[PDB]
Order: sequence, then C-alpha cells, then structure tokens
Amino acid sequence: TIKVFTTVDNINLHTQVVDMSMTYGQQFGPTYLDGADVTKIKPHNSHEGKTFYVLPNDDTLRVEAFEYYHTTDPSFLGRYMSALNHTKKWKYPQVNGLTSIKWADNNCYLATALLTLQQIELKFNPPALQDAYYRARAGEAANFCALILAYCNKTVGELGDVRETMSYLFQHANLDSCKRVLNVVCKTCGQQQTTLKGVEAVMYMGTLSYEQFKKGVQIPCTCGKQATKYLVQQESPFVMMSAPPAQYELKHGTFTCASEYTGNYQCGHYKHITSKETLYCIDGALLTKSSEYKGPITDVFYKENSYTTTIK
Ligand SMILES: Cc1ccc(OC[C@H]2CCCN2C)cc1C(=O)N[C@H](C)c1cc(-c2cnn(C)c2)nc2ccccc12
Ligand SMILES: [Cl-]
Ligand SMILES: [Cl-]
Ligand SMILES: [Cl-]
Ligand SMILES: [Cl-]
Ligand SMILES: [Cl-]
Ligand SMILES: [Zn+2]
Ligand SMILES: [Zn+2]
Ligand SMILES: [Zn+2]
Ligand SMILES: [Zn+2]
Ligand SMILES: [Zn+2]
Ligand SMILES: [Zn+2]
Repeated sequence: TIKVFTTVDNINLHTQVVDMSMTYGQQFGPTYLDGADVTKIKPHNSHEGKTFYVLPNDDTLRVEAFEYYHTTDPSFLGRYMSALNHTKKWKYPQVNGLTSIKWADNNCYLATALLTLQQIELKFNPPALQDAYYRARAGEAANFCALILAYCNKTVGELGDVRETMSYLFQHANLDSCKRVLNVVCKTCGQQQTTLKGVEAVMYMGTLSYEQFKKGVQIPCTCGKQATKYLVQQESPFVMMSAPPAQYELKHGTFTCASEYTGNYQCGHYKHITSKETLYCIDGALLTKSSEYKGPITDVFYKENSYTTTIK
C-alpha cells in the first residue's frame, strides 16, 4: 500500500492511504496527477507521497472547492485538468519584459489576453485565479492559461475571441468601483443619462478611439432618429475599446496596448501591439518594433483613473 495526499485547491491537503489493488477511481473517485487522469490507473510506487487532485466527494471538499475557485460546477475540475495537460507543454518565453506564449493549439488569442492582463490593473475574485495570475507574471503561466480556458468554457484548440475572453475574466474580477456615466442626445426625445457599473463600465463596442467615445458616437434612438452618445464620467483604472477588425493607425504614447486580428472570421490570427518607448509587436515568441503602426486592430486598451467631461 502507498500513502498519498488528496486535495482540490493544492492548499488544504488531506492524508489518505490507498490500496495498490484497487484503482484510484474506486477509492477516491475521479483523480488527477498534474492534469493527467489517473482514475483508471492503479496506484504505483512513484505515486506515493505525491498530491492528487480529486473531484469533491464530501462537504469539506465541496466548501474548499468553492472558496478557491468560486464555482460549484462539477465539470470545472475535469475541464481545468484537461486544459492543464496541454498548457504544461506550451512554452512561455519572456518577450519585451512580458510573459508570452509560443504558438500552439490556436493559442494566439490566449497569448494576446495574457499579455494584456500584465499591462492593466485587475484583481481576480477567485483565489485560484489570483494566485495563478501572480505566478503567470513571474513567468509560470501554465496553470493560469488552463484556468482561463476552464472559466471561459473553452477547450484547447478551440477558436477564441480576445474581447470575449477579457469580458469573461472581467466578470470574475473586482470591478465594483468602476463607474461609467453616459448621456444620449436626441432631437425629439431630448437628453437622457445612464450610469453603468462593473464590466459594462470598462468595455465598449463600436469604436476603437477613446477620444471618439469622449466626443460622441452616433447611436439609434428608440424613436427612429439617430442620437449621440458620449462619455460624461469614467471612474476605472482602464478602458477597453473594441470594434470589428479594420485598418487603424496606432500612435506611440496614446494607448497602452492593442489587439491585431488578421484573417477570416474565427479562423484568423491574433497579434499584440504594445506602446513602450517605441511600438512593439508581439506575435507569440516573435518580437518586432517600429516607430509607427498601421494595421487591422480590433481592441485598444487605455489607461484611466478619473475623467469628467467638459461638455455642458
Ligand atoms: C477569433 C474568433 C473566435 C470566435 C468568434 O466568435 C465566437 C462568438 C460568436 C458569438 C458568440 N461567440 C461565441 C469570433 C472570432 C473573431 O473572428 N473575432 C474578430 C475580432 C471579429 C469580431 C467581429 C465582431 C463584430 N461584432 N462583434 C460583436 C464582433 N467581426 C469580425 C468580422 C470579420 C473578422 C473578424 C471579426
Ligand atoms: Cl462567486
Ligand atoms: Cl463564477
Ligand atoms: Cl495560433
Ligand atoms: Cl462563467
Ligand atoms: Cl468570481
Ligand atoms: Zn466569485
Ligand atoms: Zn496540446
Ligand atoms: Zn464563471
Ligand atoms: Zn425618447
Ligand atoms: Zn428619440
Ligand atoms: Zn492563431
């Protein structure tokens, strides 16, 4: 017989003694070692002393699972371990002082999101996400990338959209203090003010330019006549401006980072543009730099703290 450790969070470890005759699935249930399904695998000698991930089978494991992951989905652990099995074999090179991902299994949208998260201020609510976030910034982003896929209900190889991945991650972050006050202007109905909170206060779909959002954009009113919507007040550490892929010029120092999308719908490829001392383009493990940039951009990220418009 061998002595092992079972856990759901890799923190609260539980001591267990197993029988080498019965497989792990008969004694613990669905069991995993470093992302590998060891349910139908009998206990081995190298397995002694190692820590095993198990699906919660009692209330103590269930409670511990929620405190770390903030989910009660019984499929989360398996989807997490299934993604981890791939992400542990990916390469995570340091590029321009940032942790990127060598291209594999259509992970270009994951690398772009990973590079973006290292350049904006964000705090994740699930301790599992925050801990992996920290380790990702230090260069060990395998667990973080697997968690992103599990939280987004995406599998390795699936075609991913960066704007949708960021929105899913934003919903698992503390954006309660983020406030956005808007104002619509219609020739017939008049002027109406709205206040957005949370994820809706930091994301917009329609234009890439934060300045254009401040000046105003044409949105259709409920009466038929076109209206004008502009930003009144913004209280957030950042702002994400999105638009369908189109040719766009990125000026050095006017933005934080941006998402470049080339190719067909869903089947395209992502690249990451970041504004440093000069404009840098990160394509997985490849790095290029230029003083100017013009290309198909679909997301742009800007810095912010507090903004109040001057329009009367
Ligand atoms: C890469 C990718 C993976 C999946 C995916 O779809 C999953 C969606 C489907 C609906 C629900 N969710 C599962 C889309 C893409 C993709 O290609 N994203 C680029 C940036 C893109 C966006 C838009 C567009 C226009 N409006 N909105 C709101 C987004 N249009 C594009 C037109 C041409 C080329 C790229 C476009
Ligand atoms: Cl929650
Ligand atoms: Cl959740
Ligand atoms: Cl790719
Ligand atoms: Cl979700
Ligand atoms: Cl959460
Ligand atoms: Zn939560
Ligand atoms: Zn793989
Ligand atoms: Zn969720
Ligand atoms: Zn009206
Ligand atoms: Zn109107
Ligand atoms: Zn790709």
